[PDB]
Amino acid sequence: TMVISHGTLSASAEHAAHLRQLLVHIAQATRQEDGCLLYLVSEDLSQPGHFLITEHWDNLGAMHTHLALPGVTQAIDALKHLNVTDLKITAYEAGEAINIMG
Amino acid sequence: MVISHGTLSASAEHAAHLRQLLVHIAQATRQEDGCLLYLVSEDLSQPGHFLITEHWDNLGAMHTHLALPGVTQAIDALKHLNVTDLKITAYEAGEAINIMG
Repeated sequence: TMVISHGTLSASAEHAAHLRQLLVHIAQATRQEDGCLLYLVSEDLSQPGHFLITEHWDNLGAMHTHLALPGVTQAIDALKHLNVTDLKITAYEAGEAINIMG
Repeated sequence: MVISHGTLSASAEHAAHLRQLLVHIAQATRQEDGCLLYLVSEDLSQPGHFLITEHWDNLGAMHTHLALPGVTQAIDALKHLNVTDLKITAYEAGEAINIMG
């Protein structure tokens, strides 16, 4: 069963540029991983400096493998240094795709 | 709940109008019955590419939204901003799995 992850986090004006760079780097690496079907990092049009992490994993096991990687630990550590303290990620098992448009 | 994941993009000529449209639709949609979340965002890895992230309490509430005249109008608006790549996929979501934070 495919799994969808939704994450949000924000940075102060002072650290936003650094966070964007970090997020783009994390996305480039993660997309290469086993079971990673989608990994997008984006910025809220309604709130500058507020970001979203959107992920689709083939299964829970693949996601767990990702979460345990040293690169993930390193990324979390980097956030501490950017005083990014509000990262929250929640995942959900997904049913079959419902094609709404396109 | 039902999660919707939508993607679309625009040329630089039209992107400012697309951003304003997206913000407008999000502000409106958040007030609708059963709308738990409605975020519009821009891909950091790909300027001009947008994501529409929606969480609906139930499938019927999402259907009601999709049927609104305002939605039909927004879709027509996209056409005239030369957006040709709109894709929306929804999924019924299971129970929350806390990952971190």
